[PDB]
Amino acid sequence: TSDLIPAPPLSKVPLQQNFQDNQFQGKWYVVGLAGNAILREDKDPQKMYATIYELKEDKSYNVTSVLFRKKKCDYWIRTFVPGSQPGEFTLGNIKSYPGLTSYLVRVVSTNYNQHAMVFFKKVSQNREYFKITLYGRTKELTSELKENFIRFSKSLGLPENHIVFPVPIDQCID
Ligand SMILES: COC(=O)[C@H](COC=O)NC(=O)c1cccc(O)c1O
Ligand SMILES: [Pu+4]
Repeated sequence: TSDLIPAPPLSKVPLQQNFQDNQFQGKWYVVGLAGNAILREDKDPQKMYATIYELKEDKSYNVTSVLFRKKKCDYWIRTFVPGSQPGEFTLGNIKSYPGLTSYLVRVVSTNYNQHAMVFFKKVSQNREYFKITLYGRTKELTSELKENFIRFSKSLGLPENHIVFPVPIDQCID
């Protein structure tokens, strides 16, 4: 049993015009995170983590997320393969994730050198999940950018308790 806010139609999710794959590379901090399986937890608030994008020769990204958990740095590695238009991706080797039948990434907006918003949708054990990340090249972003992220998240049907701003840390992600 679970109950989820439905994924929005893709028509409600903009795509960054003229996406530049080379400029999107490098480290991004997760300054904001929202989704139908994301919940604000005041007892142990979510810690900031980072995601590093590297273009391979074949123009897919190697994507590495690094998180501080149980006193250690944990690394999650995957491959984003260019999809139907620039700024969209599917997940490489999807078969090695049990139960995962669908995975889509769309870069919603970015100026490359400070901030981005990225939309993700997956189907896992037949359940449809989605999330939006607010990425920063630094660990803080302006109020304006955070409010825009909240506005965008709500437009996709998410209430405030499904929107979190992970707390900056120094372990692992420096
Ligand atoms: C069982 O709960 C989950 O499935 C987790 C929740 O935490 C996400 O960081 N993932 C997602 O909700 C999710 C959604 C879209 C794309 C992804 O890669 C995700 O991990
Ligand atoms: Pu995931």
